[PDB]
Amino acid sequence: VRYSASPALETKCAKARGAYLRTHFKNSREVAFTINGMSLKKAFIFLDNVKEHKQAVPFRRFNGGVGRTAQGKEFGVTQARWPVKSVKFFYDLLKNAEANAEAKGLDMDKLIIKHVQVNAAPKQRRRTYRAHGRVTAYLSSPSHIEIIVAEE
Amino acid sequence: KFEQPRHGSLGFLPRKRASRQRGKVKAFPKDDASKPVHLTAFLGYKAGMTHIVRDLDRPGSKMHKREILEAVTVIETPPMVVVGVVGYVETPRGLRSLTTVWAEHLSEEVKRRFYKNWFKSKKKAFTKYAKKYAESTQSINRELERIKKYCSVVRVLAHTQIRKTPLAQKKAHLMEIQVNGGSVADKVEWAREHFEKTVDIKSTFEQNEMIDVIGVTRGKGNEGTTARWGTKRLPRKTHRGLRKVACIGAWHPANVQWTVARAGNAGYMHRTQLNSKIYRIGAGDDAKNASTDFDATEKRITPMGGFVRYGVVENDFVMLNGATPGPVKRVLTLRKSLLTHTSRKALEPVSLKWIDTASKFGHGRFQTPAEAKQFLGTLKKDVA
Amino acid sequence: ANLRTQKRLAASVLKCGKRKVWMDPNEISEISNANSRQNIRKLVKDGLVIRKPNLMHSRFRIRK
Amino acid sequence: NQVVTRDYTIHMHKRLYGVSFKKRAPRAIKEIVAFAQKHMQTKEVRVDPSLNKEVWKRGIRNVPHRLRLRLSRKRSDEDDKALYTYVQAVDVANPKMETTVVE
RNA sequence: GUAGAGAUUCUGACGUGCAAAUCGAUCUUCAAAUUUGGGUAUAGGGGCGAAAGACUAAUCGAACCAUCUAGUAGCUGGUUCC
RNA sequence: CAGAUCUUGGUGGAAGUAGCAAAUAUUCAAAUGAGAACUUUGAAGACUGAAGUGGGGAAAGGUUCCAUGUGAACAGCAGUU
Ligand SMILES: [Mg+2]
Ligand SMILES: [Mg+2]
Ligand SMILES: [Mg+2]
Ligand SMILES: [Mg+2]
Ligand SMILES: [Mg+2]
Ligand SMILES: [Mg+2]
Ligand SMILES: [Mg+2]
Ligand SMILES: [Mg+2]
Ligand SMILES: [Mg+2]
Ligand SMILES: [Mg+2]
Ligand SMILES: [Mg+2]
Ligand SMILES: [Mg+2]
Ligand SMILES: [Mg+2]
Ligand SMILES: [Mg+2]
Ligand SMILES: [Mg+2]
Repeated sequence: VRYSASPALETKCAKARGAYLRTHFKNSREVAFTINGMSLKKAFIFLDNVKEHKQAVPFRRFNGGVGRTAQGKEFGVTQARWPVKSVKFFYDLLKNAEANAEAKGLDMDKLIIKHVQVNAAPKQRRRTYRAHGRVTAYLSSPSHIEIIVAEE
Repeated sequence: KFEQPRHGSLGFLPRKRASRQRGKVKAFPKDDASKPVHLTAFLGYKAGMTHIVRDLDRPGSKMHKREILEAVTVIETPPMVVVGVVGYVETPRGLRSLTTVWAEHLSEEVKRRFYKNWFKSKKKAFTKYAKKYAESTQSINRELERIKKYCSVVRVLAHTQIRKTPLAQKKAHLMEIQVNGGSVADKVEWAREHFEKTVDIKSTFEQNEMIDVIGVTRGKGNEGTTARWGTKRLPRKTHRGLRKVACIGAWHPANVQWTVARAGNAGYMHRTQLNSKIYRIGAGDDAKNASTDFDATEKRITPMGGFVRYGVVENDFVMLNGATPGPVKRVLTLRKSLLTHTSRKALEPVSLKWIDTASKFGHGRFQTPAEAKQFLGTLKKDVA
Repeated sequence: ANLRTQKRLAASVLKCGKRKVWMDPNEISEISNANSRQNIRKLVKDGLVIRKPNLMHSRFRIRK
Repeated sequence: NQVVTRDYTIHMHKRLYGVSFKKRAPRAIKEIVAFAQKHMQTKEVRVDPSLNKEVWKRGIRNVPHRLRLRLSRKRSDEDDKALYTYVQAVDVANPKMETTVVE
């Protein structure tokens, strides 16, 4: 497997990825865009706060119809949400990257999220039944997620 | 065909939420230099409504020398404190504020107006300005002198003593009150002398005076065209609802016109209501606030059980006839009239015969605690 | 533990509805090991499984 | 010091004042938990099943206007740095009482 | 008037439906020219019809399947580099 | 080959939108578990109310029955079932 980027010293970075993860691609993109560039420890704090509805993930691109909240203010937006299912996958991937960095002996105090990317995985297909005996798609939009953390 | 007037006034547009709560004086009365120096506006708090009985003095009327019952609105008006002065220069682009001069000391309630969290702040609001006042007392006098030389319009900065009301809000309301009267120099001198001083309601307005009331109306949320604009209810048979307008426009203009009724915000709007008559300027220091020359019973202007959702009115008050914008406890701006009044209705002296002080929390039948005790005798709790 | 089977077997052994079977909540471990109608019968003899009484329906007011 | 037990009267009537009838008893349970969370500052609140019985004694719509409650703040069986409140009912003749500390 | 059998009105709900005909209320009939299971007979210019051109497997002023058949079209659409 | 409401396949914007609201209704504690609004046990509150949401059959299905396990897919939310 190849990560989409190498924006760090190979010897001073760690990697984690997840493939075919059954969580919404659009929500995951918004989470990734928000935690990218954060320090690893603060990313964990922010993700836990989103779980508690103390902070929110701003929805910037896939925002059609998203509701308004005073928790978007800190990011200068009005549309934000708390996609906890996507949060959990990122929390587990961040934990994996941390353990990978602990295995390479990096200084676990300057670790920064240097790269995070969500790609749309192959869709999984279900059916839904519509009026007048019709059948239409009921697809899932799983995601591929990769994370690179590095010393600042 | 089958004509009818349009629903609602195009003069009250857009029907958005007001951008303010306080109530803004859009136009002060024309200044007369021949009169003495006086204030043109005051801030109060809507305590509640009651009703009075008075003898009508209106020759030519069927109710002349007969008793009439009238609803009135009670506004609690403790004295305001003058804390500053603003001078305005007349320019070809309108009035412009030249400079603002503040009192040496400001109380806490007015300084809370400059903060969103006064408690968590360092309370550094006029601390450096205050030190300037007591260093040489020369930049203050220079700023005042510049208002005298320039500045055809002078307004004092005055704030309410909201802590004297039963309101939970501690942050005072602050407004510019134009000083009308003789000469710009006398306006500035009057203003400087009143720094940190109280101006009370009876020095601004008088009995029988016709004034205007400005406030923001009761919030209503959204409303459909039936209640927002008064459109006719569509028939019971109407598929997809009947509380709407049937046709919101023609072909060509291929656009919805701004004059068509639409669902939207129906309340919390800025309004200045004209010609409220002062029926009484009560005094907070006297125990016969609600007594008359015909009802000698010593009672104050608070119904039994207290004003609903307000409390006890212990300060000065005004007893305007009729209704005012806004709910109980909203701050209301009282303004001097821009009009001249010579009608018999406006000029008639008002002398109340009786002021109701029964409970407004129900069908209250006793004006005073003593009247209740006498009518009922003694109860199980009263004996022991 | 999943006592669905024992609840069904106890109803058969006690000759009552499943709604009348009481299984001791403090003896989950012992009850879950039964698996047999003979084992259920031992639970009934030991008081771990009982048949609850019929819901009250009194004729007093009706007779009055 | 941390371990403390007090008796409270909760004015349930004003907390259920406009509530859909099907939601009144379940809402009363949530209100009691929030009440204990506020008084004892414990995130974890446990309701005695006997107290659940008292709340539901008159069915889903007619919760008592007042309830006398015993809140006990105890140490959990997890790490002993976790405090939780256990809420029980108190049988009293008239629930119109003040908060009283239970020794 | 209930079960059962129907289907008048709301021109109600729904009308990318719970549903290619349903849901609610209302209404018709309710001991007979009654309702109905299973067995059995009638088959396409044929059947069957207390008759609406109805019904004959979501198909009816002539079913469905394959073939004749790449049916014919003075008509519509398209017709690929410099 | 740019077209034929062209053919077959793939994939978009609409969109994290429409929506997932009939059939009265759930709650507390415990156990199990990485994880419990949905599993199991106890307690409470309710419903079908014998022309039943009860107990059997005919037709039709065909192993769906039972026990022990599992929990990817499916059970339009969840899953230790
Ligand atoms: Mg896009
Ligand atoms: Mg919407
Ligand atoms: Mg559907
Ligand atoms: Mg209609
Ligand atoms: Mg009243
Ligand atoms: Mg219709
Ligand atoms: Mg050809
Ligand atoms: Mg052909
Ligand atoms: Mg092509
Ligand atoms: Mg072409
Ligand atoms: Mg095409
Ligand atoms: Mg939606
Ligand atoms: Mg019923
Ligand atoms: Mg019943
Ligand atoms: Mg059976």
